[PDB]
Amino acid sequence: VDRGLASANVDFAFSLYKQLVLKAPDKNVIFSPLSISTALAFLSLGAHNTTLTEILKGLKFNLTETSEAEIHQSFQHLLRTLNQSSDELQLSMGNAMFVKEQLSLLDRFTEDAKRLYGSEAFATDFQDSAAAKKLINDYVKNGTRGKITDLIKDLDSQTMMVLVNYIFFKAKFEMPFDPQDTHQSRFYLSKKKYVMVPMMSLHHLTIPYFRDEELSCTVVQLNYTGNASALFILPDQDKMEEVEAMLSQETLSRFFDSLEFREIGELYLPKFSISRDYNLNDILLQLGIEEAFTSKADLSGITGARNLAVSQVVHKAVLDVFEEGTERSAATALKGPRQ
Amino acid sequence: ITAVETRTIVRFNRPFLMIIVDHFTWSIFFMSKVTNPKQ
Repeated sequence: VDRGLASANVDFAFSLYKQLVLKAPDKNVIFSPLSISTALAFLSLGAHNTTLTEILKGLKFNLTETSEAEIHQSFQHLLRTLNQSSDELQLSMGNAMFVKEQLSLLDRFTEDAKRLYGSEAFATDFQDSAAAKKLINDYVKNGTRGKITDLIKDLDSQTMMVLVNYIFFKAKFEMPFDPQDTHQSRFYLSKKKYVMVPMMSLHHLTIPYFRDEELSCTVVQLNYTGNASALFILPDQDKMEEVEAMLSQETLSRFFDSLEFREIGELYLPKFSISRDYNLNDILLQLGIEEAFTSKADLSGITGARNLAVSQVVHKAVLDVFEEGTERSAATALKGPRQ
Repeated sequence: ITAVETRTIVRFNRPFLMIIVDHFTWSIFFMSKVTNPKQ
């Protein structure tokens, strides 16, 4: 069942990626698949019937092969590894529910949320919209160490509940770039245009490397302290579409299996900080999560009644790359008004 | 300064992908396409 779970995870991430690129070709794409699927999985604890099976199938799980307990046990076990600080490597993740003041929730939902997702629970006065926004935004700001401050832009006075996930990552490169080797260089957006960026560089270093002649791309892994790493994929100019057409678990596995320690004469990587924020309603609908967004929503495992739907799924992610290492943060909010 | 003949240069001066994969679960913690580091 672990391999079925693994296949679902990659499929969800790449299905999501393809929809994001379709909506905004040539724009930066920055997101955390796990932040999104964790929030949706947390929500599904309170979902029933079609609403529930749509959520879990939309996350690409196959319910004929993996049970709901096995899915939630997968999130539980993973989430238990995402709060550690060691050797300049920081990983943090939090889940929380912000619940309308005086609104009562079913014991099984609050128990399950705690046991499987480590969820925290805040009472919230959604009639004071400014203060409720500051509450939720402050929770995410604290969790992401100041990197994500405005997850919630708008909040409806009729909101019954907001479910929130955040993930925070910060590491030092195993072999850091020396800033004396960073220089202003061109970054080619395309054939018609370039932009000046601070280009970091490392000279005469051995790293995991694979040249894929069939996809016209170069794959390297840069290592962080604390046994973390990042896979970087560099398509040849105007071959991004070819790589994107081949994104799959099979391709990803082929990349990792093909990596070799290779001595590299020079490595150039930009120093940069970018962010994106998303309303994921349309894309989640495309992926098949439909009933939860409508009057047909059966979230009665939460409140005991069918008086709750999802109005908005928002996501923000931030990527910071610099000589010493990298910082990545993301957060997901599911807003749920009364119905 | 000095001149050297080298086999391999890796130069991220054009759009690229970064993918953060969990070993055990294959969960994708994070994924990005950088088409413009300045935006």
